[PDB]
Amino acid sequence: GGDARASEALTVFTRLKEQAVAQQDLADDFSILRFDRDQHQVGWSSLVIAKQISLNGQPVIAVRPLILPNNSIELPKRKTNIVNGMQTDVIESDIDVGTVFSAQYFNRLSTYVQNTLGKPGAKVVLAGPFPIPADLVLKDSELQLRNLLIKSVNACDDILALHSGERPFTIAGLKGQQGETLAAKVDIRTQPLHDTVGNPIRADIVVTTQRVRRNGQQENEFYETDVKLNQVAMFTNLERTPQAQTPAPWVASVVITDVRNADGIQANTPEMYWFALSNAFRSTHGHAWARPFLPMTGVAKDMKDIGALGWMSALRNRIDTKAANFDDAQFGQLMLSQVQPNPVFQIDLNRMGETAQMDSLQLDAAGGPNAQKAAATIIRQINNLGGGGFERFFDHTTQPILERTGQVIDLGNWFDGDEKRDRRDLDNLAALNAAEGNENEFWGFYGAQLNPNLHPDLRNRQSRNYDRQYLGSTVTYTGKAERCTYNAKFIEALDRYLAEAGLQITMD
Amino acid sequence: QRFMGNSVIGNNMVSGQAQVHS
Amino acid sequence: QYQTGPSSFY
Amino acid sequence: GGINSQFTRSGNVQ
Amino acid sequence: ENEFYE
Repeated sequence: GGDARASEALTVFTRLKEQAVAQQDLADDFSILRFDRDQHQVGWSSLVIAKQISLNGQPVIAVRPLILPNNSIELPKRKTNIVNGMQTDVIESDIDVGTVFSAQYFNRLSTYVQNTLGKPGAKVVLAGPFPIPADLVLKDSELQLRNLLIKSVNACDDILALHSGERPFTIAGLKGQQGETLAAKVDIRTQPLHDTVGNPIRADIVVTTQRVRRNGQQENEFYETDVKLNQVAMFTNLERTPQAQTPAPWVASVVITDVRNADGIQANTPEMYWFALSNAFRSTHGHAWARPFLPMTGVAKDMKDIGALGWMSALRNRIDTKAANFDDAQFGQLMLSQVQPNPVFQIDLNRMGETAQMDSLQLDAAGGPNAQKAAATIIRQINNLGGGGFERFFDHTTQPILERTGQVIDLGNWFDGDEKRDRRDLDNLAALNAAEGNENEFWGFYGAQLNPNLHPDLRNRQSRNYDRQYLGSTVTYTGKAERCTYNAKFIEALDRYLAEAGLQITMD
Repeated sequence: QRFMGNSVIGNNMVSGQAQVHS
Repeated sequence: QYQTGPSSFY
Repeated sequence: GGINSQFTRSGNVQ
Repeated sequence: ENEFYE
């Protein structure tokens, strides 16, 4: 009766911290502690990185817990009952990392930290949990652990500085007064992006913001000084409106997966999040959201084929791409005749990701007991970013900011033949391609996602069965995420407010 | 009861076009 | 439902 | 560039 | 109390 994935991790982290301090990379001002599950009676053991300062004589402690799930032990499952006619049955669900980190868990962690550090009445502030995925060998993953430790220290410094109170980041200071301009570059990708711990993330459209400083006969050709600010990963999905059979049958919804800053920038502040998120709306400058749909020349993975859209069209068969006659001449005609011109913007909020502190805030703003406070905080932050007077473009009193669609998305990875990929590659188009002519199977798959009648546990069961049926037997789930839809007017108001606030971005 | 589609996705759609200096 | 978690803002 | 010097969070990266 | 622990 013992746990062996905590002591080894603690030893590795202590050695890494010693090495980093030796190389003059960090400062010996933080502590690393172990949260054993055996002597605290908690679901999962965790590692906490605590850094403390003093504010007006009151000690303040910032903590960044790291959950350590283990595959050698099984947590008890959750039972639910549903009724069908005269018979009742029991469904056995599964428990994720997110449900483990509850209020009681954080309370016990804070009490333990306060007792350990010698300060019983010290204030404790969270900095954002980040679980360490299982099936990861700690012996040969030193680089990821080092980067994660550095990022955790940076996050603790960020939250401490935010609590202390510093100058907000504003776009008025981005002028540079040196005759430079900001340019935004769009990009279409096919290989998934990677997290700080190697977790793949699906990313088809990437929007970045750079600084263009070409003044004159500039020297240092082919050399750039970290001219990059933001990066947003987006991918498009198709949704079908319930109309019986001039409006196009399908409507395109764009999902935002990851928002992050440049690698060089070591600071993360709330006003940077909105500035980075404002780049999402710029993807509609030249219908760039439709670029991944066009066929590529030479290869055909047959997973993202757009010809499947003809399965439910007036003609039963599928439209055949990869043909000599087919080109961009009638690809536009197809998109005009079967896709709505305007897209929809959605975000996949995750309470355990790197940007947990904003995903939780947006989830609270979407709906709950803390609905007014979150909206007021968001409005205050947006006012702080770029001067003020946001009331002229938006009115949070009588206008929702974020809306919850009641959809839960699993987070996992499946090992393709070549390399590990992301579980979110399976979408409506992928399912339509998988089920060639069987309309009933596609309708069942679509209902397994957003059926309001079905219990969420049953929908999750059907979604887990479909993934095994289509993708393969190598699927490995890692977490949970929730999908939300932004207000249509909010995005436009934010974009117009930033544009009027002296921000000028040029591109193709 | 059988699913038929999303009757609420069509309410939120961007009407304007991205504003860039170009 | 609408389960919530700790928030540093409030 | 100047952003890092304006905030100066402890812990060098890259 | 002590949920998720046996």
